[PDB]
Amino acid sequence: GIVEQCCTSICSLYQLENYCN
Amino acid sequence: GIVEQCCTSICSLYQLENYCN
Amino acid sequence: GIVEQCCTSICSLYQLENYCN
Amino acid sequence: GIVEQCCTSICSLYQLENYCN
Amino acid sequence: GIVEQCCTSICSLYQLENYCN
Amino acid sequence: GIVEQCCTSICSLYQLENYCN
Amino acid sequence: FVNQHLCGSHLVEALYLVCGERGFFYTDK
Amino acid sequence: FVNQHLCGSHLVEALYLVCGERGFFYTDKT
Amino acid sequence: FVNQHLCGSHLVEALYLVCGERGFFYTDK
Amino acid sequence: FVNQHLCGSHLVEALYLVCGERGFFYTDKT
Amino acid sequence: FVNQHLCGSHLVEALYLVCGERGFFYTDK
Amino acid sequence: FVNQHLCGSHLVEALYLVCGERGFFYTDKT
Ligand SMILES: Cc1cccc(O)c1
Ligand SMILES: Cc1cccc(O)c1
Ligand SMILES: Cc1cccc(O)c1
Ligand SMILES: Cc1cccc(O)c1
Ligand SMILES: Cc1cccc(O)c1
Ligand SMILES: Cc1cccc(O)c1
Ligand SMILES: [Cl-]
Ligand SMILES: [Zn+2]
Ligand SMILES: [Zn+2]
Repeated sequence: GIVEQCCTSICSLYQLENYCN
Repeated sequence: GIVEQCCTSICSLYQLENYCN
Repeated sequence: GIVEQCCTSICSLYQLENYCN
Repeated sequence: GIVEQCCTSICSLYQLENYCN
Repeated sequence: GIVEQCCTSICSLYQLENYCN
Repeated sequence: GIVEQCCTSICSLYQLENYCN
Repeated sequence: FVNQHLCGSHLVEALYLVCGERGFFYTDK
Repeated sequence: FVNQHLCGSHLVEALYLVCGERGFFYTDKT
Repeated sequence: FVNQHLCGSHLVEALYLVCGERGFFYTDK
Repeated sequence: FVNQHLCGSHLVEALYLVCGERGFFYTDKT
Repeated sequence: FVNQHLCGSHLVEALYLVCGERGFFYTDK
Repeated sequence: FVNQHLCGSHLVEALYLVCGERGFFYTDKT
């Protein structure tokens, strides 16, 4: 999930847009 | 939506919790 | 105090309103 | 109060430190 | 500058990355 | 640098203005 | 279009506190 | 409402929101 | 009533930095 | 774009900015 | 002079995410 | 003024406030 990927690890911009609509 | 209802006038936490989940 | 209760521990909403006026 | 004085025009940190304590 | 261009109308991340470095 | 001085250590107001223009 | 974008930054941020885990959706139109 | 440590500024703004028109009072560390 | 509420979020937040421990009071009226 | 842990509110606002008009969906912990 | 100061708080904050390490400059005039 | 670690965004906004009209310059990590 967003959080497990980008908080307890670091996230690219790209990896972050997966969570857009 | 929320923008029309919370940006014009203030919402309280209670109202904002209508846009949850 | 607020901080010792809700930063170095977690705080309910209820526990947080104690600190309202 | 602060809202009238800091929201209309900007306060600096120095002015804001008048509403401390 | 940025204020004139991003405060009047929204900038996207892409536009904001013009004011980098 | 700003960050090494005021994040991985604590910074005075004074120590922070060094980083103004 | 700023004062509804700058405003949504304050809204999104407040939804986060109020819903916490439940989560939310932020879109319209 | 979240089950989180709230610290520093994140505490103040949250109280800001939790109290609304009543307002509030932050002492920082007691 | 937004632009004085959204504004107070920026104020409360700035008082926190400037007073730190001393603390503050945020109410009126 | 930053190489940082993004957590909590800092995550939401960042998505806020990353998605723009598309919008988004936060589930918190999954 | 608020709505361009309150606005710059949202801008400065967004530059931080978008540039990260590269860094930035925030001044004018 | 606070005696705190200031990090990340919390650093930028604080400088934002500390410099005012002078403005500023953030390099992130040096
Ligand atoms: C807390 C909050 C932020 C922005 C708009 C609102 O109506 C309420
Ligand atoms: C820093 C700050 C925020 C909001 C209003 C002000 O006058 C100053
Ligand atoms: C993200 C952001 C904040 C403030 C103004 C803008 O144009 C964009
Ligand atoms: C109200 C609105 C319009 C467009 C995008 C959004 O995320 C929200
Ligand atoms: C100025 C004002 C009015 C009402 C509540 C507050 O916290 C502050
Ligand atoms: C646009 C502008 C004017 C003055 C100071 C600043 O940091 C930015
Ligand atoms: Cl943090
Ligand atoms: Zn704002
Ligand atoms: Zn933070």
